[PDB]
Amino acid sequence: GTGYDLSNSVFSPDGRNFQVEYAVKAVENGTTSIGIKCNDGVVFAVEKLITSKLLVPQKNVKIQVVDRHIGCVYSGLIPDGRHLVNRGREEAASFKKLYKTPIPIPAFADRLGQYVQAHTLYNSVRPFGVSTIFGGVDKNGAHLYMLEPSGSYWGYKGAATGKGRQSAKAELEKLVDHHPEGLSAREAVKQAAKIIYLAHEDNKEKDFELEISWCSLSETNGLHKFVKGDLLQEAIDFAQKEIN
Amino acid sequence: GYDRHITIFSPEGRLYQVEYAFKATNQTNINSLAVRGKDCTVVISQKKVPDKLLDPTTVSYIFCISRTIGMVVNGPIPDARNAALRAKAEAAEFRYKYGYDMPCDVLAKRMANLSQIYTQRAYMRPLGVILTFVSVDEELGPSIYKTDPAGYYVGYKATATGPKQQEITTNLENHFKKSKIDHINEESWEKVVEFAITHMIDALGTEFSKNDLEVGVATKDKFFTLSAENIEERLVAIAEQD
Amino acid sequence: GSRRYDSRTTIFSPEGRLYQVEYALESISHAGTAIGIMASDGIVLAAERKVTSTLLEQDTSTEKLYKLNDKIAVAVAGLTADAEILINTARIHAQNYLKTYNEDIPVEILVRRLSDIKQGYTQHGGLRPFGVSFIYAGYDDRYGYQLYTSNPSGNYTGWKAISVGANTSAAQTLLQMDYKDDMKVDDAIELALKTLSKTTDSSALTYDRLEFATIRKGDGEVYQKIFKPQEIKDILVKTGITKK
Amino acid sequence: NNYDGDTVTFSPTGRLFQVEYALEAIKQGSVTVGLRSNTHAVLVALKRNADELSSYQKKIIKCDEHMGLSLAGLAPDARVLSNYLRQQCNYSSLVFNRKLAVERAGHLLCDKAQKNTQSYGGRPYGVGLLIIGYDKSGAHLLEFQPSGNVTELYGTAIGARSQGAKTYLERTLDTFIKIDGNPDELIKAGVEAISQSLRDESLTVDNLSIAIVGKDTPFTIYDGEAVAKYI
Amino acid sequence: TTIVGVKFNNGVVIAADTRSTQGPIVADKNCAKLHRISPKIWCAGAGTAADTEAVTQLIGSNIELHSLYTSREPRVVSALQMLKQHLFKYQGHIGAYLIVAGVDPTGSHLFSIHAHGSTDVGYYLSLGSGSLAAMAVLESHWKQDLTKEEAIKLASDAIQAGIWNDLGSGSNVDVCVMEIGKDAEYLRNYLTPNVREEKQKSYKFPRGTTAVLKESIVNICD
Amino acid sequence: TDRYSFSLTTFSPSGKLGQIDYALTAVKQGVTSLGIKATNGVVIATEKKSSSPLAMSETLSKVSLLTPDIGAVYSGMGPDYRVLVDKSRKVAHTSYKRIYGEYPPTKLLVSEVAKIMQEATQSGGVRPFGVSLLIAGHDEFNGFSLYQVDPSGSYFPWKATAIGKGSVAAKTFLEKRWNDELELEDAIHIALLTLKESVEGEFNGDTIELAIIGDENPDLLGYTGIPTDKGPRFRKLTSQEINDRLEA
Amino acid sequence: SDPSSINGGIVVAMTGKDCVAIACDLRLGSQSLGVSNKFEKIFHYGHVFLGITGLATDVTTLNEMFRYKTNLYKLKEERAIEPETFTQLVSSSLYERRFGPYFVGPVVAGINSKSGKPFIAGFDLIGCIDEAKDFIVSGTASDQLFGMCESLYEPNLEPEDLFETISQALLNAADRDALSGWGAVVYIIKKDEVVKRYLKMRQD
Amino acid sequence: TSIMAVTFKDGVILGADSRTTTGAYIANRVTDKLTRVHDKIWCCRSGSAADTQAIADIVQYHLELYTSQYGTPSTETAASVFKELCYENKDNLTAGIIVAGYDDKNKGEVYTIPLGGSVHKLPYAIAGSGSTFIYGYCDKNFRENMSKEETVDFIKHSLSQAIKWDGSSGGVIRMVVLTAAGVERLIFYPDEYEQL
Ligand SMILES: CCCNC(=O)[C@@H]1NC(=O)[C@@H](CC(N)=O)NC(=O)[C@@H](NC(=O)C(=O)[C@@H](C)CC)Cc2ccc(O)c(c2)-c2cccc3c2NC(=O)[C@@]3(O)[C@H]1O
Ligand SMILES: CCCNC(=O)[C@@H]1NC(=O)[C@@H](CC(N)=O)NC(=O)[C@@H](NC(=O)C(=O)[C@@H](C)CC)Cc2ccc(O)c(c2)-c2cccc3c2NC(=O)[C@@]3(O)[C@H]1O
Ligand SMILES: [Mg+2]
Ligand SMILES: [Mg+2]
Ligand SMILES: [Mg+2]
Repeated sequence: GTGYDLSNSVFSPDGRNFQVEYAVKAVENGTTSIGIKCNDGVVFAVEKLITSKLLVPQKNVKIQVVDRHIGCVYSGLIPDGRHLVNRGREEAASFKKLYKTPIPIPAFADRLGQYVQAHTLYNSVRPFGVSTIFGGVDKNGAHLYMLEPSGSYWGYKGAATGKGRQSAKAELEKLVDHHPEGLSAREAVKQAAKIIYLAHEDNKEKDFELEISWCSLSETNGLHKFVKGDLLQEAIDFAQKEIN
Repeated sequence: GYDRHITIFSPEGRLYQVEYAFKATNQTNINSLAVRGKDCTVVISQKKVPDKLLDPTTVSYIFCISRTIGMVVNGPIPDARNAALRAKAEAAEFRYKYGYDMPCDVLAKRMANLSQIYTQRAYMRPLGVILTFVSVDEELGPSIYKTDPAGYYVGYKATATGPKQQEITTNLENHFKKSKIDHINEESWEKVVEFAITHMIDALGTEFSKNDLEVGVATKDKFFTLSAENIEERLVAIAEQD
Repeated sequence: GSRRYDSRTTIFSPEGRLYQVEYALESISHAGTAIGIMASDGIVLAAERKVTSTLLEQDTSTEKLYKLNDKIAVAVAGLTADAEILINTARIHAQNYLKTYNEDIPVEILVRRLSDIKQGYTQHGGLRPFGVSFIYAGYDDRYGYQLYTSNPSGNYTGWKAISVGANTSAAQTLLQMDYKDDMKVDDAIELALKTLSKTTDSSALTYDRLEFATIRKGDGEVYQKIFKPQEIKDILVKTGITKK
Repeated sequence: NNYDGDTVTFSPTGRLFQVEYALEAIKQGSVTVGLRSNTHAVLVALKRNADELSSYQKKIIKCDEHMGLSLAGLAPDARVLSNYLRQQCNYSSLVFNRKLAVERAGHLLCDKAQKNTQSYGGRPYGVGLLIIGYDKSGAHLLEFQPSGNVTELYGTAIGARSQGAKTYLERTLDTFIKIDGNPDELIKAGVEAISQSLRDESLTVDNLSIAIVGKDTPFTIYDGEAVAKYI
Repeated sequence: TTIVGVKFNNGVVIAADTRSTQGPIVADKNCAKLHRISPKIWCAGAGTAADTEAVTQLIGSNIELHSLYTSREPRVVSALQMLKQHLFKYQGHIGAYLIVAGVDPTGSHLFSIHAHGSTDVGYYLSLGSGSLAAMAVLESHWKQDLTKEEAIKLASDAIQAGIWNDLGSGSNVDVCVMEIGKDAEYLRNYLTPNVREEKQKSYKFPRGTTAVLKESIVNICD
Repeated sequence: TDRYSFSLTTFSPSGKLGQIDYALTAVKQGVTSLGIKATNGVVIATEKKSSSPLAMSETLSKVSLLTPDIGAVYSGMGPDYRVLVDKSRKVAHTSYKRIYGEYPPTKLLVSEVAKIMQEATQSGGVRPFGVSLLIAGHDEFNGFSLYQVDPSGSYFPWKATAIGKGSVAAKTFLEKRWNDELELEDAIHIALLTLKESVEGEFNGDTIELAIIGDENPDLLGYTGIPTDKGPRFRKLTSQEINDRLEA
Repeated sequence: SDPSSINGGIVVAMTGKDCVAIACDLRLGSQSLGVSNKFEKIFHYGHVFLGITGLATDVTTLNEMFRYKTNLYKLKEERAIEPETFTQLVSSSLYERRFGPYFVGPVVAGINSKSGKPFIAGFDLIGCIDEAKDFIVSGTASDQLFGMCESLYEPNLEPEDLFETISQALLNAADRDALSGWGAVVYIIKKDEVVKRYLKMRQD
Repeated sequence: TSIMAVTFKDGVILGADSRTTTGAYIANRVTDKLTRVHDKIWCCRSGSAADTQAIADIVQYHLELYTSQYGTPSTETAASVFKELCYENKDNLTAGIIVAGYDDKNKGEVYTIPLGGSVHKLPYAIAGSGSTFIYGYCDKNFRENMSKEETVDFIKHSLSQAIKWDGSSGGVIRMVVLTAAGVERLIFYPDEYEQL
């Protein structure tokens, strides 16, 4: 037959759910976002296309925080990502209120995953048009996760999604193969800047603004903080030099 | 017609959505088997981590449902984790209400009834998964019970699930036909794990490193999963055999 | 969403008819014929079973004639299960009227309640109507003996003699041919059995293919008599339709 | 085509056609511009009338003593969204004795518009909004699209023929961004900007609407004879 | 009311009196207070008699459904949990004070349930107005490793003490014995120590003593 | 959010209810089962067709006890039958046992199950049950009875009948072999014979499932001390008994 | 005053040799004021009789409700309900209103149509069943009826003797109660015959 | 009721009496007021037997689900579940609960939760009607990082005094030792702790 790709929860004869895959397409249209796990934390980086010079730089922040220790960035439909972050904040508040401790990173990952998966069970709702890289530091160390519109998610040494996901994954594979001991938080910030600059080649039409955040047990005391000022400029300089 | 989109009967009397969910169960290209020892139950599943960026410790399809019940899923990981969370909740509530641990077959029947509900109600889609529950029930002993998107469930002497399921099933059938017993006559669970890995190697015609497998062992009053080094020790013991 | 699978069971055709009501009437037109004839001293109901097997247990079998209370009974034509749903609701309504007023319910009130239920199913809710047609035979102290008919549309009418189900054209022609206003209940029994034997799609009118009932005077009291298989056989040999 | 029957349907490319049709409903609306310096934020809207016997529909809505917006597209949707924004400002003031930050107002409008694009039933909003405000961090201008995307800018324009005004703002950036402490000059810049989007029409006291907010100047709307001094 | 339960080496016995009272008036001289929750799980009740009967019947129905669903013999701990949570939900307004005994695949069990939802476990228990009498016997005579007949006699003597020394208890002694291997045996009126003596007269009146005004026959057919 | 509030079974212009017809098709493609009413009992029987020799057929029971005097067998979709058995066991309590203190008669439990299935053919956003049930029971005032319940929700009393793939040949055989003076063992033997034709593979006490509604067995009661409480009328035959009766 | 003593009245049932008997008073009053002499308290559904003492409005409501339920029972089961089954139905219907019950004291009597065994039973207001072999009492003179029955009754009484016994019990109990009396009816019940007699008693 | 929990060098020990009273009548004289909610997280219950048992059962359910989802919970988490239950239902509950746990990271902790639902982390905690009579005594004898034998002696003496003075306390003295070596149960009979 035909027309299986018209409803959200319908299986195709090959076993797939084509609506989720169209959401994946919507994600692939988005800008590049990456996450790098280091020996005591995580780093998140995102490219922000400068549509016009009328945009105020450093405003229009894309990286979001969950609780006080979780960082979340997403590629695709930004409002869908904001909705997912709102749900995640509710889940974290509920978990903390009941169990006192802040939500562990795997628990938060599964909360987001169950939410997104539930959004593939009915024809009355649309799947999420974002792929979400998130994570942070908990009692068992650092955790990085990536979550797909199907509700699928995994833990990663490094993760990347968006229009420049290919070159970003290549650079991340190189970093993983060359550093079995692990990167440091600051070195990982510099590498994230470099990988964003490199993956911008797939979106090289418009100029971009780099946005970096990190959660390091030693550099940020286990809290999520935006990389600003001198450290941001140093990472930008590192990337500029390394791409030239 | 739209009898192919929702769970209503086709003129042939079929539910095509159930069949396509069955098809989706194979999407992960992973095979698994489960066998019963003298006083234990072992599950083996293929572990395939293609991306080097992945954290291989988080790539698993075997779940600890409770202290006593373990479940391995053949299907996509979103529906797998859906079923896993639901089964954990059901087991906890069963314990809270009835004062004893939920048996393997009872949890299997509950999950199968929920799958049947998805099979008969139009707004709920089936889960594209096959759930293999294992334990050492305090009344039944080593137990294997498996559910499918059709709401069907049954117990097994042994079982297999996946793209190459038929070959593994035939292998185990031949072994049990030769042995004339319905279990693996071994007192240690390590030797039962070795049996399972050996017969899956035979049926699939491939060799495994310690990173190509997930192993789950259920003994009286505990279900657990083996580490990469425990799997490596089992592989070494297998290699030293004839 | 789910709108694409909605059959829209309560909508009008361009000619002003209800699709599902017409199709349910078409369904009923294949059900075993049921006949009611009202005499001056009683009422008779006669219904024909469909495709009876020899192993069918006719003693405890009831597919056509149901008691609503002690003064009202019904012959059904159509889906037995829908009929039983409506029969239970009608019995409950009769007992409600009895409890509220300490008087037995008049026939037309019950008939109109059931017909209004049907109408509700033909105007809102998006559900399919009941594929059932009813012949009500009843007695109350206001109109004496009464014979009513109701269909999936929720319309009900009164009759001296009426038929529902299969072959209603020929049966109604025969009834109009032989009915007299002054006839007694036994003559009505004869007329009903003769009409059934002439309209039956089977070879001959045997007792195992019949359900029969009479509401008679016997004292100032009305009696509902649902004929047992042997009694049906005896009345058949009495009318001369079958041989002893 | 076969994927534009509702908002809950992705296209094979990954598009939401109902949201794009709403954006189109915006692009057919009358032009309005926004621009801010470091001390003020100004809204200039070109109002559209039905005929010569009718009025020119309002396009600027006040949300709080420090925050307002201009609309382009479906006016009832703008009314709904501005009422929600009024309540949010009001909740902030009443519960926390706190003027609502323009950034959080933009986030709330984004999250409000998003949920209409993911669930069956309903529709995306058919209006675009330009939000000016003065808060604890200074002057702010936001552009809101019913896709949910909200962005802060130094200046922008939406509606029909808005690209001329937008490119003028892109050119005039270094000039108007530092018109601090002089409101009339910022309003002159806004009128000059909106003039680029005029085709076979000129600004009158009947079709011009201006709004301004900033330091020591509550959000105020100038209409009619008041704007005659800018024509 | 006097109800007791006593474990023995291979099972559990429960026992109760048969006196049911509306305040100070004996309403029923032969009341069955031993309720069957499942074929091998029984329970003795005290307090609001309707409440005891109702909760035991309800939990027994749900236990039967649960046993059909799980394909297993019911467990005493399950009936205990269900009764406990039901009685707790109603804040003690369901005036049922129960002694639940039974044999299941996990062994023999003896528990008590308070009307507010609290549960107690022990080798010998007594509840009701006569409990203080019955317990007095139990604490005097209980020992570990009681035989079946020993425990039966101990429970019977506790119920007898309650019968004699409590105004809320009396008449006969009902017993239910539940052994690990056998079926549960339910001895109704295991003792009958309060048979009424023969009355000094027969009060049969000569026919026609009562004055009648009118009589009529009433039809019961249909 | 359940937005399927409309009927998924509607009348076609010909008068058919398509989903009920298709459920009947699914039933016809199921494994044959049957029931025979004797003078002192009833017999229900079916074939246990296991998928793999590794599968334990004894765990899955096609013949289920509803009440101590009422059992049921089916033909069609297994899971529908299992959820129907659960619902019927609960409704026998909520709608009767808890009101009258006695178990329902066979007719009324059959009517309750039929109501469930009818509602499944008319409620919003559901498909009919893809099974046909044969329910055999005994009550004090109606004796032994055997009913068939179809996906539409209709039910019929049978002296003997069969459903499933081999329904036509089995029905003919039963018609040519049934009388009104058959003892329970006679009905058991005729049921075994009728099963022997519809079963292609092995035919023994492990491949067929057979139960009876006969006399009360007090040994299956679990307790003694109540003279009015007798054993259940329902009893499943063991593989040993079936094989012993297969010799003749 | 309290709801079970506003209207007053008594019902008493007894068993004999292949027979039962159920009697009640006729008074309906509002505390001191006697209102009606014709308020009978025994109804019958098929062959099962039910007396109801207590609050009069609840007596009437329960009669109507049990008529409703027994009619539906007859329609579904295609037979008349038996005394044991009706006893269970009364108990469950009473307990259904556990925390807001009818202020009644029902009494069931009859002969089982199958076994021919006489049967009587009594209930409190929340449905506890007392299935006495000898006699059942209910009403404002429940203590007097208890004494009269425990003194007079002997088993295996023939109907003509059971009538005298139950009548003496009812009358002498009502004459020591300010709220009972004002006439009385007695039903003698045999498996295939029921007679109903009105008693002559003092009218104060 | 007399209950206490004491932390020491190797872990934590809980102790309680075994007296359940209905009025002045001892309904049970072998009561186990030491209740397990997780492998090495236990609680001493005091107050309404029904309320404490219901709360403990609900907390055990919550901790079993927490274990199935995220692994072994901390003692602080179990105390937080108890606190949520007791505080959100303070109008209908009368339960004083001492939560005592051991993990390899925090080496044993004690949280007291009295009426109202507040929670307090303490080196040791006493509760129950008998606890009053031993306040002074405990404040004069407790030290940090006592030995297992020292802690058992401290708890035995404290509960002996509490049982001596409080009629609501009595029976045997039950103790539960939670250490890295695991869980040990101790019982002390009246013939032993009365001579102290
Ligand atoms: C297995 C346990 C056996 N228990 C008994 O036999 C004993 N009896 C009953 O429970 C039976 C007696 C029967 N046949 O009605 N019910 C009532 O008494 C009923 N009472 C009434 O009708 C009335 O109030 C009239 C005046 C209308 C207002 C129901 C009621 C209402 C309140 C209430 O607090 C109780 C019982 C109660 C609570 C605890 C303990 C006892 C109770 N009542 C006892 O007398 C008792 O002592 C019981 O032990
Ligand atoms: C581990 C703790 C052990 N506690 C005990 O042994 C002691 N006993 C109980 O808790 C058992 C006794 C039993 N099983 O019957 N339950 C009740 O008393 C129950 N209540 C009742 O029966 C009644 O209201 C009757 C009288 C209505 C006529 C439940 C209730 C309801 C409110 C309430 O405030 C409490 C207990 C309570 C709070 C604090 C302290 C005590 C309490 N009750 C004591 O008596 C107490 O002194 C306990 O210490
Ligand atoms: Mg279920
Ligand atoms: Mg008087
Ligand atoms: Mg007087």
